[PDB]
Amino acid sequence: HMELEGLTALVTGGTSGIGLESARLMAAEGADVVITGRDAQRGEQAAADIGHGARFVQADLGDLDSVADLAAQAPDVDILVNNAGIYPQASTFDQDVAGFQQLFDTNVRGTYFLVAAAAKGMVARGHGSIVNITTLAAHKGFPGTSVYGATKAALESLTRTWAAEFGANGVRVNSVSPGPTRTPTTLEQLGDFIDDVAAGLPLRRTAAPEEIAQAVLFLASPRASFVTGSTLYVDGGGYAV
Amino acid sequence: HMELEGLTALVTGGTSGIGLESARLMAAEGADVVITGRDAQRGEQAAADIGHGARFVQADLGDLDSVADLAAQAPDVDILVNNAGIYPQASTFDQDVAGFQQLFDTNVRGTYFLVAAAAKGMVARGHGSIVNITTLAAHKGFPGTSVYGATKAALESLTRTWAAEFGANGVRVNSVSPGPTRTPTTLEQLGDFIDDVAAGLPLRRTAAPEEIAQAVLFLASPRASFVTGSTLYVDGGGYAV
Amino acid sequence: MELEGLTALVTGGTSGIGLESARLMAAEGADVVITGRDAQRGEQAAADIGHGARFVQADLGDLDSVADLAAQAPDVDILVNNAGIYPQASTFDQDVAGFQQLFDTNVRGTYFLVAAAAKGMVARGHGSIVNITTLAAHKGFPGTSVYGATKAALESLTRTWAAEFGANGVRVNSVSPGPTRTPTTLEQLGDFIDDVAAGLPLRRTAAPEEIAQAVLFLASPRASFVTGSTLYVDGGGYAV
Amino acid sequence: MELEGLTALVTGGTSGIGLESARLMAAEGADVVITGRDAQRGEQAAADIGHGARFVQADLGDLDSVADLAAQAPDVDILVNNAGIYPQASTFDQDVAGFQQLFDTNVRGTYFLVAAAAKGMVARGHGSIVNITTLAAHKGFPGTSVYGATKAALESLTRTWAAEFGANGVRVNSVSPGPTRTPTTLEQLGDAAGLPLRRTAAPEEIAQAVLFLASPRASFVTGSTLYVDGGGYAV
Ligand SMILES: NC(=O)c1ccc[n+]([C@@H]2O[C@H](COP(=O)([O-])OP(=O)(O)OC[C@H]3O[C@@H](n4cnc5c(N)ncnc54)[C@H](OP(=O)(O)O)[C@@H]3O)[C@@H](O)[C@H]2O)c1
Ligand SMILES: NC(=O)c1ccc[n+]([C@@H]2O[C@H](COP(=O)([O-])OP(=O)(O)OC[C@H]3O[C@@H](n4cnc5c(N)ncnc54)[C@H](OP(=O)(O)O)[C@@H]3O)[C@@H](O)[C@H]2O)c1
Ligand SMILES: NC(=O)c1ccc[n+]([C@@H]2O[C@H](COP(=O)([O-])OP(=O)(O)OC[C@H]3O[C@@H](n4cnc5c(N)ncnc54)[C@H](OP(=O)(O)O)[C@@H]3O)[C@@H](O)[C@H]2O)c1
Ligand SMILES: NC(=O)c1ccc[n+]([C@@H]2O[C@H](COP(=O)([O-])OP(=O)(O)OC[C@H]3O[C@@H](n4cnc5c(N)ncnc54)[C@H](OP(=O)(O)O)[C@@H]3O)[C@@H](O)[C@H]2O)c1
Repeated sequence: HMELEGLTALVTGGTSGIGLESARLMAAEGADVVITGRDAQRGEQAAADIGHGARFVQADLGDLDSVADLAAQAPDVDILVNNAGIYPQASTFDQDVAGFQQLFDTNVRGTYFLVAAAAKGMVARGHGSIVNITTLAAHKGFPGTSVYGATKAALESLTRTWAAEFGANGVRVNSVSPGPTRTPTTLEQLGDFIDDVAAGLPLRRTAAPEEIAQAVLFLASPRASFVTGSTLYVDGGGYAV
Repeated sequence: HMELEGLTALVTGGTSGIGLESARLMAAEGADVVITGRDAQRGEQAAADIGHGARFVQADLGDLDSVADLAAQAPDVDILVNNAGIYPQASTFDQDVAGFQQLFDTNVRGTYFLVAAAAKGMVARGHGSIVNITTLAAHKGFPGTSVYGATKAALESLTRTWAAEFGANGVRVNSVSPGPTRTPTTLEQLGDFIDDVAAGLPLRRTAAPEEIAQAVLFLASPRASFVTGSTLYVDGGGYAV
Repeated sequence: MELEGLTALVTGGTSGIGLESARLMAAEGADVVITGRDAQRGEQAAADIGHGARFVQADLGDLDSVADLAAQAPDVDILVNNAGIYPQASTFDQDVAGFQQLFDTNVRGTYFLVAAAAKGMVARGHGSIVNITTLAAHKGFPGTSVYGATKAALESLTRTWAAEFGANGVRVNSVSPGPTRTPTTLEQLGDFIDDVAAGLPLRRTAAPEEIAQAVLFLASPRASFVTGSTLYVDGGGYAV
Repeated sequence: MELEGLTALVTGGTSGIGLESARLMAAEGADVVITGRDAQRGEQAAADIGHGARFVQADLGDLDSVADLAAQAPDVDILVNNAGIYPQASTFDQDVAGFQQLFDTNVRGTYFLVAAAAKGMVARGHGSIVNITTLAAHKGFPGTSVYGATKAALESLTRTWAAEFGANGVRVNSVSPGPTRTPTTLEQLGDAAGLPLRRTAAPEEIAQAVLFLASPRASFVTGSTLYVDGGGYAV
């Protein structure tokens, strides 16, 4: 239980759901974990549940000054899990401009400029692993998810460009594309949606967040030392059908 | 013999390059063609050279008020070609915030809300065809194209979602993903870049803009009556290698 | 007449998607050769098409027949690899003999016909090769395991051939169709294509003429910069 | 401890990627059965692996040998379809006999081994199948036409099998490796530079991907391709 000993791991949106479980797995493997989120009360609680010296830093990925402060507060990261993200739904005809801009500001812009800062240090040191959390709706057309799927699709392309830009200096970049997963947000907002998506999956069920974190752990760890530029689908068969 | 006789088409960025050749092919096929651009002088010259009653409407895809006024001036369209776009290059470490936001405003946001307006009439009438121009860098990792490829990969996802949302009402949606093409902008800005990309293509050459336009015409026309939600790669084999 | 002066060979050109592809190309001025196993159906198909289209009898599952076909039509500019069978069975039900027949017909016959015909294209410096695949080679449909695999092998062959022949100007592409109303899909698989169509954004099956239009495009000079790619003609099947 | 109580069958487990995959699983508590044609290397590989691992001789090109193999291990929880060959020749140079052997070995033998082993997995309601493919099945590399076609067929089978068996809890996935320093590859290549990582892989690096997909860690991963190729597919 020491495969990540000596590595610092930053997990955006790591105070709930898939981010919480990914930070838990990496702390248990000996990494020094930093998690971020907006709600300070819930972030400090999440860092205690995780234990192993995990610490919380408040940051809003939608504000670029906050992103730059986060990068300043963790200038030595070996594992970056870009997990923070929102996914409100609306048909194209119902979608508003302000919601469009917040989705791109949060899901794309904040992750882009955090990577620009953190990867520079990884490239200097000659080692690092970056994992971007995407979505099945970025690979198939589900009505109501045009904007959300478009943000994660841009992340899929960034995974490829970044892997080619940083690979010469030993830095790996990959995506984890999850299917419908039971998290507090999906339970509150999209309770029937995830169940409807699940009826069309081969495994015919939704995922526990731990099952998604297991794929994040693999790609972050040195077990995936030859894995870069790729997408790891964790969707119970959704992309296959 | 004019297969598009009776239809109205709107080509964004149709005053030079791939867009101008797509408009010329459609106007020759008997469609009533509207072309848009930012510079009014070169717009009127383009409309004049195209002939066949083609008209110009000035619009800036980056300004949403301008996009709204464009939708008003061309309300009922049967063919929409989303071709307008920009592609400046920079490494992820050199990329600036202003340039990031302009690339997404022009390539993604403007097309999104033009479609939201144009597709409403296509759905009500029960027929229509939308063609989105993407890029090879959205499917393979090219250093220096992180943002640009990310904007076009968002558009690839929108093609899938939109085809699922508008399909029941007869509206088709597809992408054309071009390889390196000789245009006014690539010959003045990316002269050595396109030949470098051409060297690793199975066809070992760059394309004329008309060669890209033939794919756009096919997808816009009743010949492609069963084609929707897909990408047509016109790239000399780049995606295959 | 876009295809004037060009010779086109269509395997399985006596019925269904192949028949309509040959009809389109003949109407474009091409000298079309259609092939099939049944001599009566072939002669009737050539008359139905017109335009000097001629029939040549061959069995793609027999390599001697394949070699005999390439000898009767040595100089082809357009080759449409359309002949194929698609019987359905779950993996637990699938028999050995049907497995071998599916690969013999759908893969081996096309491979060595391409090896023969593409030699002349490469030496002449031009040509277009269109391989007919299937949606089941891209998504998992129960009961189509062997069929999808043969067409997936064909998809990969498109990429390898595009790279090997592209230096000499020869293009290679795949057409991946959705459920199409041919006499075979109506006799057998009658309700399967309906179930598939209900899950497509267009919510319908295709007429064979609609698949043929994609074959015509990739085969013609209009697609001069298109090689190594898959053109999906499936009502949105791949996107959902 | 993670694979304790499970039985894993690795075809081509006496060398290269297969040997390292079977090694990782045995060291995780699985009862490992490896298979190959050569009996002397097979018994050595079984002793090399240790942990009670055993060797069963079989030729994937002979369906009677494949049937005998399945009957000697009817209770497999993990199946790694790793045996394969990859000779090269341009399309114009490819011979009929070599074409048929490539499909007989890489596709037919795997297909009917799966048809037997998946029955027990479906009955029990759990199991994991891992098919080893190749980058050449997704990109066009001159000289790999037949080899890549056989692996592309496996890629499609992964999806169909995921749909057919997933209705009863059985997962099926592909592992697509890049260039790897196995004994066959070192002899065939003699004297990679286009990959983002700019190096070839050690066999153990491919085996780690096999292990993850085979283990309960990947409990929600099915029908997918895991690319372990130094960035080849992305470029
Ligand atoms: N079904 C699924 O759950 C599913 C499926 C596919 C993909 N995904 C992807 O998986 C990722 C995580 O999913 P999830 O269900 O675990 O989400 P979640 O439970 O709602 O948690 C999201 C995390 O992101 C943080 N966050 C949200 N907006 C932020 C902002 N503007 N700045 C900084 N942090 C912000 C939240 O912290 P605060 O509450 O303090 O703001 C929270 O810690 C997302 O990117 C999602 O797109 C999820
Ligand atoms: N090698 C290639 O050329 C290549 C390869 C792959 C993909 N593509 C894609 O193909 C499309 C066209 O490429 P191209 O080379 O033909 O471009 P181009 O020659 O430079 O022409 C661009 C057109 O878009 C218009 N435009 C630019 N910015 C605009 C804005 N903010 N608002 C409204 N109109 C705007 C321009 O009008 P004004 O001149 O008046 O500003 C012009 O008519 C682009 O979307 C590009 O991403 C090109
Ligand atoms: N729904 C669909 O129809 C659909 C969907 C996706 C893909 N496809 C693919 O599209 C292609 C054509 O489909 P289709 O429905 O139009 O087929 P079809 O109507 O049943 O006709 C098949 C053609 O192939 C010939 N053929 C069959 N076996 C042959 C052999 N061993 N050697 C030589 N010729 C042979 C037949 O002629 P003879 O009978 O006289 O031998 C016939 O001309 C097939 O490759 C199929 O896999 C079809
Ligand atoms: N660079 C790479 O090495 C590379 C790259 C991409 C994909 N792959 C894939 O990875 C897999 C393993 O690669 P590898 O380099 O480790 O191969 P390898 O070292 O040559 O070992 C192949 C194994 O398959 C067995 N085998 C061969 N033919 C057989 C047959 N007819 N029946 C039964 N067993 C048979 C061999 O046993 P015997 O010696 O006793 O016959 C041996 O154990 C292959 O499927 C290959 O396609 C490899």
